[PDB]
Amino acid sequence: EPLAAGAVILRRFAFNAAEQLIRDINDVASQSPFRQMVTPGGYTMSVAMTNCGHLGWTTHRQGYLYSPIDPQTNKPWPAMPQSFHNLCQRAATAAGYPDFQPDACLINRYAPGAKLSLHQDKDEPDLRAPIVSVSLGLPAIFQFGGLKRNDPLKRLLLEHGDVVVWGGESRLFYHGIQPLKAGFHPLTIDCRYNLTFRQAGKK
Ligand SMILES: O=C(O)CCC(=O)C(=O)O
Ligand SMILES: [Mn+2]
Repeated sequence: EPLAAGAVILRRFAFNAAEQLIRDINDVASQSPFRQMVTPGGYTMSVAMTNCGHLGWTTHRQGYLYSPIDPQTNKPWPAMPQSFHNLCQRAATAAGYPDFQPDACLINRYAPGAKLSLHQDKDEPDLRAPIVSVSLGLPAIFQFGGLKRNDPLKRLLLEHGDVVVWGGESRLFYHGIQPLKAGFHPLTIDCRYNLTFRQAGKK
């Protein structure tokens, strides 16, 4: 589906790769654990996060940043799993962005009730690169708007395996996730995971 200029939803695109992706999420988290962070605004996130790849995103009360080192372990974030690399390249190509080279993958874990408030991904220096966003596990309602905070929002259920890509005209569009409804999924048990691939450094 034609989500917006430069944006698409590839439904169930990652469904066959999901089992492998979740195993790799568990491997990454065994090294750099999921943690709920606090924003510079003083807001404690309900979504727990970790990262893999060259750069990882983290935040605390004094600011946020993309760094090659996990501040909790003082060790590099785990390397990008091959399954992650392969799926991201396939999805980016299917979405019309074949030259996307991510150097960062943020892994979000949503327990029941967790949400991610409406925001823009504007922390990356090079906005020419798209965002590739993978849904795994329990279903969630994704909000996708426009360039301005008050632009009308589309509300779309994202299910296990769905992939959403945005860029170009829609690169800075506002988006978010509504509180996750509780339930059971065989592969993730009681949660929704998301993989957010980005080019966060200079290229
Ligand atoms: O979980 C999602 O589908 C969205 C994640 C997201 O927007 C982000 O991490 O910036
Ligand atoms: Mn985002």
